[PDB]
Amino acid sequence: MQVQLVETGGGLVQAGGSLRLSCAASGNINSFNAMGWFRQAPGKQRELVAAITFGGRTNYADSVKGRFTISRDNTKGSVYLQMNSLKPEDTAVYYCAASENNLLTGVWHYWGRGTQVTVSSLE
Repeated sequence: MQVQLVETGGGLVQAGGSLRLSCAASGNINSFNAMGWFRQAPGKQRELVAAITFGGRTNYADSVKGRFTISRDNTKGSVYLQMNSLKPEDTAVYYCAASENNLLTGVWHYWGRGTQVTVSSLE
């Protein structure tokens, strides 16, 4: 079976709150290395906001630095996105992606179907 990615954890969240997204990759862990989270806000391209090498080294989009943390557990074939200090501007469809290779910028060979995260303002 080809590797498959299913994101969990999406939903509605209040601004200032937090949310963890998770993705298990099915199949053979040896067939992928780098993993990442993309987000597509309405009207926008899918934007890579966090990526992680097989060994755990990370890179973040400037727009999420200091607020989001990407991590992984290879014993569970999983990658996680802990999103703190959420803002309305973080509302988007969040996609997990994976690569056969171990670079933080592509090529993204495998994609989940995405999960919606909606951050509502307090005012």
